[PDB]
Amino acid sequence: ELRDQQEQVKEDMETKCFICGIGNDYFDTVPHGFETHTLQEHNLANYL
Amino acid sequence: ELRDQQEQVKEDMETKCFICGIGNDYFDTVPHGFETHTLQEHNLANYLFFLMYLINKDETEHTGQESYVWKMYQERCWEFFPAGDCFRKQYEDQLN
Amino acid sequence: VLLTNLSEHMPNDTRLQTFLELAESVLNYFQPFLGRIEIMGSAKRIERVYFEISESSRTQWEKPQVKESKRQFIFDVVNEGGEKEKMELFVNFCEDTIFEMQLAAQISESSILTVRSALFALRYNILTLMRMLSLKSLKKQMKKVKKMTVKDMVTAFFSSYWSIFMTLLHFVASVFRGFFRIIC
Amino acid sequence: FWKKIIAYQQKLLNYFARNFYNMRMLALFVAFAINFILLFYKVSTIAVHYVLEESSGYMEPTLRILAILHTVISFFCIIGYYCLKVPLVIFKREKEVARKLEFDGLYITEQPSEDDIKGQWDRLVINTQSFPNNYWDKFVKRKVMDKYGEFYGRDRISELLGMDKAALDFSDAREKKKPKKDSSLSAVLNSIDVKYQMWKLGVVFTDNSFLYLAWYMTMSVLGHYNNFFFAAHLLDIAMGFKTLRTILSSVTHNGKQLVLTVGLLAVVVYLYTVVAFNFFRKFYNKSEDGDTPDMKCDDMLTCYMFHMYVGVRAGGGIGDEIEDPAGDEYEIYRIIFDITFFFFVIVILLAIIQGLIIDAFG
Amino acid sequence: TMSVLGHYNNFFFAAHLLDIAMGFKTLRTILSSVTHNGKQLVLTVGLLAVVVYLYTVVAFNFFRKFYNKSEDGDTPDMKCDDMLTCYMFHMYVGVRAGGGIGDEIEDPAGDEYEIYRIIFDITFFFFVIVILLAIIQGLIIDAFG
Ligand SMILES: Nc1ncnc2c1ncn2[C@@H]1O[C@H](COP(=O)(O)OP(=O)(O)OP(=O)(O)O)[C@@H](O)[C@H]1O
Ligand SMILES: Nc1ncnc2c1ncn2[C@@H]1O[C@H](COP(=O)(O)OP(=O)(O)OP(=O)(O)O)[C@@H](O)[C@H]1O
Ligand SMILES: [Zn+2]
Ligand SMILES: [Zn+2]
Repeated sequence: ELRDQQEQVKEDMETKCFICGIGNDYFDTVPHGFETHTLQEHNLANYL
Repeated sequence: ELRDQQEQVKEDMETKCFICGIGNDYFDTVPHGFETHTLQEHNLANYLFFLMYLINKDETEHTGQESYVWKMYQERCWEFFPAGDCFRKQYEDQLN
Repeated sequence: VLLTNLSEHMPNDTRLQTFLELAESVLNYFQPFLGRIEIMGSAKRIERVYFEISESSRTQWEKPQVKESKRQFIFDVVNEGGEKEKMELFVNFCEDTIFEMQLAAQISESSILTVRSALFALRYNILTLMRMLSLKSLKKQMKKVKKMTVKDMVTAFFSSYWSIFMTLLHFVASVFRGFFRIIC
Repeated sequence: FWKKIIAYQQKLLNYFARNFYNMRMLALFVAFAINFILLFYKVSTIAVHYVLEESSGYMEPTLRILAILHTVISFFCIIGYYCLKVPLVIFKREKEVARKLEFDGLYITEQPSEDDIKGQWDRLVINTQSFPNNYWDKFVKRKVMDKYGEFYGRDRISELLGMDKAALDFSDAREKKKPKKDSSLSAVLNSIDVKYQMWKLGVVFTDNSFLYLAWYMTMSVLGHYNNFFFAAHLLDIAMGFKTLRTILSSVTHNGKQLVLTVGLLAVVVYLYTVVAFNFFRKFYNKSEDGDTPDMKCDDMLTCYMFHMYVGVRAGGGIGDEIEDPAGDEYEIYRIIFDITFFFFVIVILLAIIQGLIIDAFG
Repeated sequence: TMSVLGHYNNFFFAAHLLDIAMGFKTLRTILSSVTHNGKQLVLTVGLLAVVVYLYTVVAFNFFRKFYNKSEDGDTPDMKCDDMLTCYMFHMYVGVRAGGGIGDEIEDPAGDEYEIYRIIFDITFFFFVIVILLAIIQGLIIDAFG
């Protein structure tokens, strides 16, 4: 159960943005779009 | 955990292309489209063979595309690899 | 390569289709040696590139240890590899594979008895059963079967399968004897 | 005469084919009954006379009747198998041969591996005049003739497949012929195709389920000479019950891993035996009397057998059985020896087996 | 009825402790692991009885001399001279033993059936003690998962 919970956390963070909640595919229609969005546009550290 | 990791590898390779990363459904809108794309258009073995061919070919003898890929490879720049795009998406309306 | 480029860039062209049938044999010959990839060209478009794959390169790629290396690399890049470094890891793997394939090309310099015994046992033990048909036993039994007997019919019908089972037992015994004589 | 005898034969064949499974289940029930009776079987006394004890006095005729019935049912089960399941095997085999002839040319362009018993045996059936006897496609010979005849020779394909140019053409033309008589027993025997029957018999003999049923019949027959052979039929519960198959799938799913784990255990135990035989021989006395010293590690084979037999089974490792290391100049080394043996063999490897079974379940 | 019988015998009131399964729901969650695969567990127990019966048949036909369980030479106590006695011995004293039936039967040292009996004991330990109990363990763990 602990292993599955860690895997679920990893999958959720890798497949959807923490803030807006949009899927990674829409952002990845542009190359590197998902990590660009999650590191520049909707970074939780930036909100903090 | 080892079994789950092997299953994850199999699922990822069966559901998305290694190079472009597009899902299998879009390619499978055409019959046998996914394996056609992953074995002819975006085969990783084909990219490896292209790297070997480009390395073994003389620098003066490269064509324009070969020189472009060669200079980006020498400067360690990987945007020549298609990411989220392919021929079928560039020419979706023209092709059909 | 010219014809393939033209065909793929003009998918719906009957006139080009004709030349494709005229050149099927040449394209069939060069199909294993023809490489095809897609790149993002200078015009900010996806361009398709055709090159030559050599027979030596393909054989070295198809050798089993290279396949194991490929499987291990895919496992690694999928499980612990990241998306941002995927194309760098792939290029490093390609370079290592290319070097080892070239080195292998450089270094490369220019039960049946059991099956036969089983076949012999099958043939012998089935011919033993088949010889029972020409013993004139049926000819002799004709006069005795002129009169109908349900019990006789059922007895013979069972006896056929009993003989089949006995022949299978003889086959198993012969196979064991031959296998032991071989291993001795 | 044939119109009634062949009909009766077909009636019997159909009955056995229909009741194959019921006879298979009754054969298990009868075996379970025989073994329950055998649970009341004692040794009476030199010569050892196995005697069935019974207060009622009726169970021994019951045992004899049940043994005879079990043997008859076992024979009926193999007859039912030959009536019902064999045609499917022949159909599949004929289909595979036909499709490898057509789409692969496995007997024209290429040849069997010469270590493939299936291909070498199926070489025979091609020339037979009764091929696709079970497979629906009756035109495989003509299809192969069209596909490979012009290239490898029409006549050559003809003798390879048994086709007859001289007969086919003149039969299509006007040829006077004479039919046979069904009342003629000689003609009835002439009608059969001996080579195809030979091929079919070979395939049936090579079939696994037929071999299992033959083993069942042989054990049932041997049970009359020794009644305890009827206990071997209790092994049939794996096929009889499917939930037992589900349970046993956990063991059989990772059978290769389990066997290799057992081999690794034998290697580790052999290494421990080498260490003990080179350093700790003095501690392997297993005799209480001082007059008779019983050394269990004075020999390599004896020490290895001791470690595999008495050591692995012991819950505390080999240290539960070997002498006390207290007050010796190898005390700490032997403590390390025993603790590592317990940790690796008793704890870890058995845990590997446990995990393999649980992983198979999951 | 059990409460009424408790007045005649006070120890019948211990039967009401079986009600904790319905009283507490976390106990139901725990017991669901056992009851989820109850059919599999029962059939595993039956398979264990069949395998032990086969081992009993082998021992009764070949290894009867090793089943003496009496220390005094005057009184020989044979535990495998009879089919039922030998089967009960294997099911009771054998399965419970951590090392299999060999932990309890005599020493096979210096006998003409020594290697056969060593194979007997090792296979008994591996199949009954190790594998079948592992099957039960795995069934419970799989029910949890
Ligand atoms: N709103 C978001 N902000 C940041 N990361 C996000 C967001 N939504 C999803 N992610 C995912 O989280 C990843 C970053 O994970 P995280 O913030 O835990 O740190 P890290 O990059 O793994 O490393 P470290 O823990 O060393 O800082 C991103 O690469 C992205 O895939
Ligand atoms: N870019 C890609 N190139 C090749 N295969 C891909 C790609 N993306 C996804 N795949 C998937 O990988 C599968 C091929 O797997 P892989 O390359 O490991 O070898 P394989 O065909 O399984 O056999 P082998 O290991 O014997 O060469 C394809 O059928 C496809 O589903
Ligand atoms: Zn966002
Ligand atoms: Zn792709």
